[PDB]
Amino acid sequence: TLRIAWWGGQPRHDYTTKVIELYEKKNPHVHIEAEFANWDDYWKKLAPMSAAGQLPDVIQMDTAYLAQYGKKNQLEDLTPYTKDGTIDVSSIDENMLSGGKIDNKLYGFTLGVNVLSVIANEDLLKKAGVSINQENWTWEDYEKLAYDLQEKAGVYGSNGMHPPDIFFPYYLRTKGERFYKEDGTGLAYQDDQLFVDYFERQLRLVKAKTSDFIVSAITWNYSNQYLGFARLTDSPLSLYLPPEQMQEKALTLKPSMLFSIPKSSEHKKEAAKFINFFVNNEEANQLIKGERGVPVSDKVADAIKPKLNEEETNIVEYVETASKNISKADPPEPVGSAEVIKLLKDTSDQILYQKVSPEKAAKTFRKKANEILERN
Repeated sequence: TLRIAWWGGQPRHDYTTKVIELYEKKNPHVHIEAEFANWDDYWKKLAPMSAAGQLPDVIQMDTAYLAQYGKKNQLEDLTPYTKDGTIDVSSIDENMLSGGKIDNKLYGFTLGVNVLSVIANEDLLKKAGVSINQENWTWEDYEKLAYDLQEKAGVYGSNGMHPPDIFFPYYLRTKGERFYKEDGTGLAYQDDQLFVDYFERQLRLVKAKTSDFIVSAITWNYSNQYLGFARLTDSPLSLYLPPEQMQEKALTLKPSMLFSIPKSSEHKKEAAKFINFFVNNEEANQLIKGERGVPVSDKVADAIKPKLNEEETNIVEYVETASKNISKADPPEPVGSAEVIKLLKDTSDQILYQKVSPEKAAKTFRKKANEILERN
C-alpha cells in the first residue's frame, strides 16, 4: 500500500477521495490508504510521525512548514524525479515550483499557486462612487479609497491587511525589497523607514472610521480565498491587483500547498508517480478543478478552464494575468519563522494600540528577527 495524507475541508476530502479511486483503477497493484483532517488536527497528526520516521509516503505540505520538516534530510529531494521523467514538468514552468525549493532542492512539489489580491465588493464601490484602476494605483490611492468608502457608504474600508507577516512582506516587494533573505539567515531589507512607512499607514487606517465583514468593500487575501467570499456574498465581488505592484512586480506565484515524500518512505517511485498523476492527469484535474489553487501545468489549466464557472474562472483569469508581471516566489519560510511571525504580530499591536513610536519599534523588530534567523 501507499499512504497519502492532506488537510482541508470536506469538499476537498470528497474529490481527493475520488482522485485516489481513479488512480487505483488505473494502477490496480497500488492500494492507497488516506488520512485527512482540518488544518489544526492535521499538523497534530503529522508532527509525531515526522520525528518517529513514519510519515505517509505522500504528504501534503505547506510552505510555512517545509523548511522545518526538511530538517536533517527528513524530506526526499524531488528534483531527480523531475529529471528521470517520473514527474513530467514539460508543461510546468520553473516559476511554479521555486516556492518549494530550499538550497536548490525541491522538498515539495507545488500543487497550485495563489496570488495576493485586493478583493472588492462591486456594489459598495458603486455606492461610494469610487473605483480601482488596478494597473497602476498607488498606496496613496488605496488610503484615499478606504477613507472615501467609509464617509460615502458607512462600510469599513477594509478588513485591514492581516496579518502583517503576509502584507508587510508584500509592501516591501512593492518597494523593491524583501522580508526574508533567500538563505533564511536574516531579513533582507535594511532600511527601517520601510517598516515605519508600513506601520504608520496601518496606524492611519486603524485609527480611522474606515476600519471578516466582506459579506468592508475590500478584503486582502490570496486569490484562492475569493471562492468562499464570492459564493457567500450576494453582491458581485472582483479580484483586483493590489496597490503599487506594477513597478517592482511585487506579486508572486505562492504555492497554495505542496506534495512531499519523506526520506523514510520505501515507496518513493510510487509516491512520485502519484504526484505526477495529481499535477498532470487531465481526468484527475476535472475532479480537482482548481480547488487547490491554479494548476501548475498549462496543459492542465487549458483542460479545466471550460468547466470552471464564474467564480473559479475569475480566479484563474486573475492569476493568469498577474503571472505575467510577477517576481520570484519566496523560498519556504525559514526555520524560526514562527518566532519572527509572533514577534511581528506582537510588534504590530505595540504600534497600533500602545503608543510605541514606529521608528523605535522598527529597529527593535529588525534587531530580534535577525537574531532569531541567524541560527540559519
